[PDB]
Amino acid sequence: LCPFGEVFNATRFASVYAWNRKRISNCVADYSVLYNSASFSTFKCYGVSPTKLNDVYADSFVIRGDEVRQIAPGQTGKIADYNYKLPDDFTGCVIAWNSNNLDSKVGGNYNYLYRLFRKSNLKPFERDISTEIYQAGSTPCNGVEGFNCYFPLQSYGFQPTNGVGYQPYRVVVLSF
Amino acid sequence: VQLVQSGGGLIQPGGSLRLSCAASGVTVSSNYMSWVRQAPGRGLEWVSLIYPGGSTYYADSVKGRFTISRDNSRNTLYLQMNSLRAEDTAVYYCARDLSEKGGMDVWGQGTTVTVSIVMTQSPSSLSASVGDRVTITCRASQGISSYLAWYQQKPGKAPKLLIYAASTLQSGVPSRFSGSGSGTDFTLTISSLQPEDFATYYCQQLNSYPRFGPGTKVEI
Repeated sequence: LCPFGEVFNATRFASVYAWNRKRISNCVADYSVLYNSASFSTFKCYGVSPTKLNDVYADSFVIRGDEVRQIAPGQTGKIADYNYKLPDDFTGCVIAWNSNNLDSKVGGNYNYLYRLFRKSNLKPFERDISTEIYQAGSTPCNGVEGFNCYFPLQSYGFQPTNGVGYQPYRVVVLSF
Repeated sequence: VQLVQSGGGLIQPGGSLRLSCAASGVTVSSNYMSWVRQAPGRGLEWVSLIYPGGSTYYADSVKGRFTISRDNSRNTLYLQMNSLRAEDTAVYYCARDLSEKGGMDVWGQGTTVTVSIVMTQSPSSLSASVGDRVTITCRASQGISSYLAWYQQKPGKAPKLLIYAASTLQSGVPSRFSGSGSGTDFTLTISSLQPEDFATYYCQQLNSYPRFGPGTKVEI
């Protein structure tokens, strides 16, 4: 009785720089709950058919609206390149639902972060939770914040008033 | 026997988006497949049918922009959506149309798309206590004989057939659900509201293109 619903219904999700992989093993669960809660703004399956499921990794993170399109084979952008990369030959399913009511708050929610500065693109399924001052300039930073010496992370600032593409979405990626 | 449908997301107006809908127990090219959307705040709205023989139809507000199709090789119905606008924001279901012989009995789960003869129903909203008896009515402008169905849709979940052919109960439905009428006036009775029965109920004509009524909501 696999805990798919512990991933989905977690009362808290994480950041895309620090996404949570939960390995499911020693179990058998239907993927019924995916295709039975009609309340998902996106559900795509690559390399497999979503009917042929029932006859191993759950990754959960929060991003904003018009970049869930990046959590897919072959897409690129600030997320696919520096936060959560998903390979071009993915065999799994991407599940995403608006979380405005839960990850937004008045005056802005700056608890969810993403990686703005990274010198090279991530490998597929790679993770980088490094907080080293990114050198933008020609002068060494010596780990000190300032000009050309930037904390490579950036807050989302999820506010309920945001346009629909700038609203917080919860994403679950089941890789097979 | 499911319909799992896939793809959706956001898109700025003008863009295009291709919904899919894979079936398991049914053969897509052998049935009447159809798309229904529920706009936020509105009720159910038929989008487009595809006949088993290949004919295609659409509602006025989507004709020329949308293209229903199917791939017999992987048994999947598609909805091709171009020239999208804000009014195309709705939850998009795919459903098997048995028509006058069974309604839309097999529905997919929703896929929220976010763009940045009149049927009548009365009451529009009603509160009833658990174990009450509830009768909602549906009215037709032209006489449609007994060709009319009923569906419950609970908030968030896909619709569900109850009665088709005015009086025939869909297999797997509690006996408390019952319905009668012919001509232009139709009723749905719940003999004893059990807490699960709290939702909104539509009628639909089963002759024409699927045409749903406004909807009557039950609540406490």
